[PDB]
Amino acid sequence: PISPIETVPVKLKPGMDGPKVKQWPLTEEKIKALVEICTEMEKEGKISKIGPENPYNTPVFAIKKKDSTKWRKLVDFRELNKRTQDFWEVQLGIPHPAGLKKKKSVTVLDVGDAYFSVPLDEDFRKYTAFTIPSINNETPGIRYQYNVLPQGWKGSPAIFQSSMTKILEPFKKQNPDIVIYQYMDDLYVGSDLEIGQHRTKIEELRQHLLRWGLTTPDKKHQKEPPFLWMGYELHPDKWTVQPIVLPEKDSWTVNDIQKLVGKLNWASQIYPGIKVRQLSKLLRGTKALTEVIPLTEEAELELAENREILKEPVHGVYYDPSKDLIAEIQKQGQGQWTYQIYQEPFKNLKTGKYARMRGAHTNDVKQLTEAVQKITTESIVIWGKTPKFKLPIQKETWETWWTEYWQATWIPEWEFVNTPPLVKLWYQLEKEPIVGAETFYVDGAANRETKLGKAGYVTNKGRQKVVPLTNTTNQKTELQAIYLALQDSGLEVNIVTDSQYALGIIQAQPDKSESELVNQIIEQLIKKEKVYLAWVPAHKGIG
Amino acid sequence: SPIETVPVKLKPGMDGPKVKQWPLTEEKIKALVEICTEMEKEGKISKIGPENPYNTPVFAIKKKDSTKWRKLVDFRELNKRTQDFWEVQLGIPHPAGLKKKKSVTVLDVGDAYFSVPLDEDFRKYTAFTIPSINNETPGIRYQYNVLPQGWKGSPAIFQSSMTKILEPFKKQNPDIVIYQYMDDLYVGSDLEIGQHRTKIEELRQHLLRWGLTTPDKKHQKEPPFLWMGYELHPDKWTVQPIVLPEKDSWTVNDIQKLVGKLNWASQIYPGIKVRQLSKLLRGTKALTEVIPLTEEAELELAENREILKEPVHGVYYDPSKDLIAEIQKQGQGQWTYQIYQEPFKNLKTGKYARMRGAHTNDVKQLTEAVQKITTESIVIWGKTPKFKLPIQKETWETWWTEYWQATWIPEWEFVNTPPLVKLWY
Ligand SMILES: N#Cc1ccc(Nc2nc(N)nc(Cc3c(Cl)ccc4[nH]ccc34)n2)cc1
Repeated sequence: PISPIETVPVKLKPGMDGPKVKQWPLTEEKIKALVEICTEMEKEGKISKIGPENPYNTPVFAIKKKDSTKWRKLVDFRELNKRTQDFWEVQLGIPHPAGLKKKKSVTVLDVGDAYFSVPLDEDFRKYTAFTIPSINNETPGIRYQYNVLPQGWKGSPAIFQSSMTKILEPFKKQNPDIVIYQYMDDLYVGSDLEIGQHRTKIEELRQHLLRWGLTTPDKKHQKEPPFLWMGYELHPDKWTVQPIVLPEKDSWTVNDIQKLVGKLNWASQIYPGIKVRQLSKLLRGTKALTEVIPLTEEAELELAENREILKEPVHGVYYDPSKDLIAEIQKQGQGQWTYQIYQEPFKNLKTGKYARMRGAHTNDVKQLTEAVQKITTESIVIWGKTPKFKLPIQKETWETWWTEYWQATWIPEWEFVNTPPLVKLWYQLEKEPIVGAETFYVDGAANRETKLGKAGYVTNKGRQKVVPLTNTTNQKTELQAIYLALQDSGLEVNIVTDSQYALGIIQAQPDKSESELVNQIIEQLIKKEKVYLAWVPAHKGIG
Repeated sequence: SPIETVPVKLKPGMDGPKVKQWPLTEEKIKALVEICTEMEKEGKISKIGPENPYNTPVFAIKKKDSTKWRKLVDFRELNKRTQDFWEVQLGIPHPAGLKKKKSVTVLDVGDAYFSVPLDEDFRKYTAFTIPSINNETPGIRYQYNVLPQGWKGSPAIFQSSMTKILEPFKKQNPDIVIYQYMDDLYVGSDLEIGQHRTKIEELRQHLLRWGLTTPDKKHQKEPPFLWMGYELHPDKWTVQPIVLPEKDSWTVNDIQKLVGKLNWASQIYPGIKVRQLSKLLRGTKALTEVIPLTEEAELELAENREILKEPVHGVYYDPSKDLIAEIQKQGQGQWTYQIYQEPFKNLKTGKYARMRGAHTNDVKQLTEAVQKITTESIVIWGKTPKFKLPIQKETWETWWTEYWQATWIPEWEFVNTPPLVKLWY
């Protein structure tokens, strides 16, 4: 449909040649079924009859719509694709609705017969060769070649979108009042011109397009909102996720829990407090696809609350550059955090969650910063600027943590927001030992094979305890020991540990881990008034 | 002024870079947009189509914070994919004594390259993309038409031109060592600073009246307290804070700690036995308890304070290997750092700090201790190290640019376990 359209020169991967995949014979009904689609096709110049020895062929296959209102031509370019150069990946990133700027009118455009409107590099034309059979050797097979973009080739979407961009560009510039967004075959136009003009301007666009062989049976701006796109319900001034369904089942299998978590994560964009720890905690699937897995107790409760949340429709608003971009986070609990980003008080821009990806240890302050981190990157992609954070932490707690933290961090501008839970250090270990405090030379190992060990201790004051454990590891006992030491000690204690392992676990001052031992030790640390763990080399170290 | 291009061929079985462009602030998109628009005019870069799948990243840094930004192309991937075969087919020899000069100043000559046209074929491999906020749009795409800054093939192909422009200067002044690493010239002299400074602007203007513009016009006769001559002093490069404390009294803990540090010195200097100190701890005594000494204990201390004050050997620089640069937060704007190639075979340890307080954050610091440690590397061994940055990847990945000033980018990774390797240093 276009000589005025400039073709994008295409090439075959470095040392390869054009596809050669002979055509299987098809039903005679189809031969003409294609012959109809093809002569009216060659007629439209989209394709062209080709003479002998274009050694390259590709499979054609008349396909029934299954609604049989008419027939459809379909080519299998798999082999051509496998032989054509890479192109500039389009849509590698997709816009988030929460980042679209508040606009009045927005009208989509089903730019129809698009791939067949854009020309195709003359030279790359010879590989598009496909042959339609003539009823079992009756003739030299009706053989065609493509002059437009083959509807299923590799560089088609790209070359299309490229070409489009070039076509709009003129018009696009003759109108900074209109902004346009291309999406494959779609073309969403938006503006702030009184709806009367905007409808007059789309008329224009449309005509502009039209002069470029690009048609749009979509006149009046046919299709209306809410627009369905990449799974979003997009209304004039609001947006949301295309309704989801969390099925209720008797037995849950892996492929089942996965689409569930997927649906749940996805709804998290705008549905506040959606948790997913438990539902996933299950998926440490030694990836057995239909391995039937029984929802655990919490997973059953977790999914519950998600329903309570999901049932009730929640929407998200758009972006007004002229207003701030605020972000708030609130701790759920089992390493889970949730956040919503907003400009106004009641309607959100978007929401989301964050959880410390499985690693048996971490602190709330650490977790909160990782959260803040993810939000920052999200903000930069969506709005192009960091937001103002409102966080459940007090300058004193925060700044005291980043100062003692060995890793470097960057805390953008934030405000305190008193609204529990509260992020805080439930205990600080003593930097220098404690004078007078009974030192506990805590120790405890095990027999790697026998899975048996003992954790005990010996203090200055000649106090010695030794407890036996069955079914634990050197690691397990090393904390078992420390713990022990805390139990027996008074409210101030000095503990000498031989294991960095035990050291670090506690030194990071983790505030949690479902690892009941550390919990016990942690709970004990909070109770004391002065604790000092000090590390000393193992083997050689002491006696 | 068309010049004959110099054919660039990547190592066989190597295809061009396809790295993804980091998302940017609208601010920076805005700047890059302006900058590229201008380069497009000057004809330096050109818009490209979809038949170009390649992409190296671009950022926007603040030159010398003035009204404008500079565009910074991270050609790290395209470099490995080339310059490594152009560290060969065009190697730029490294002066093993530039580290000896009393003063080294660094001037940005990168802008020279911009005249020399880029091999018509290799261009496609340089394509970069100005991103769009919230993807509402297809990145803006350009590819280079002239030698570009950041890509090591530029100093390699300009090398010809450079050694000539500098020849009738390297004469008058035959004692100054000039080294060209990428877009920067490292001039080294043994002059009293005052003269050096002059000698440099002597050079600054030499280049200038022959074409090469060098923005190293840091300031004017007005002192608003801006930071002085990128004058490094590699004759003062040294270090021995392998400092044990010389205390009045020694407690059970003190030694304990001590006996500890001394144990990791074990793979750095397999020379110090502690049985003599450590034996003074075979007991389960208090910790706050002060306990003077033992036998060769003091000898084991005064004797260790010695071998530890005398650097190790076998520690030689292998050019085949890479330089690995570990850093660490030390607290109160202090950061210690090692440069090695094999564990505990330090080629050079060190330290950095800014002025601690109400103006500097960690990232900016890190971002600095890195450009510091880097430069040092370049000066000493003509090659940047691979930094093992103690920081969360994403955080660093968002801000590094903020305080970044070098026209180059080392290679880095992120550690998340820095042991009390912080203690020992
Ligand atoms: N800032 C900004 C900004 C962002 C987008 C537009 N243009 C625009 N706004 C809306 N509300 N809908 C549309 C159409 C549109 C749909 Cl149907 C679905 C997902 C989308 N992503 C992308 C555009 C877009 N375009 C204009 C300005």
